[PDB]
Amino acid sequence: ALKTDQILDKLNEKLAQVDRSKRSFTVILFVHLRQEGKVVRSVVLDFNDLKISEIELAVTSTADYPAERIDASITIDDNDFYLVATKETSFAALIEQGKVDITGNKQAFLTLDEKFRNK
Ligand SMILES: CCCCCCCCCCCCCCCC(=O)O
Repeated sequence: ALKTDQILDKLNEKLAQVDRSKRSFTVILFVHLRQEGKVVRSVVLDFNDLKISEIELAVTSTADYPAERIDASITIDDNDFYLVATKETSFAALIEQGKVDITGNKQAFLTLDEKFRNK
């Protein structure tokens, strides 16, 4: 039971609205969601297939997403992910505040900030 569960439907709605004909932002981002300091759920934001999917807890890579495929990963509090997803804060703001850990290409999350703004 994550706070993030409350916004997944709306995110899926936005994904469904994305134009399929001209794809340009196609990163794979791993998201490790924390509660009380521990990772309790992991999901992939797959901008190639335009889907969010739950993956094995805290895993580094999977059959579908081997290491060489993953563009970036973030470890982030459940509530903070919810705040970004509801446009109340941004990944850049969380980085400024030292609230998240990012590996791989950090600019993928900053570009996601920009692309999510008007969606
Ligand atoms: C902050 C979490 C957001 C999770 C992503 C779900 C919201 C959908 C936003 C779609 C933005 C990506 C648009 C890509 C279009 C393109 O390929 O040019």
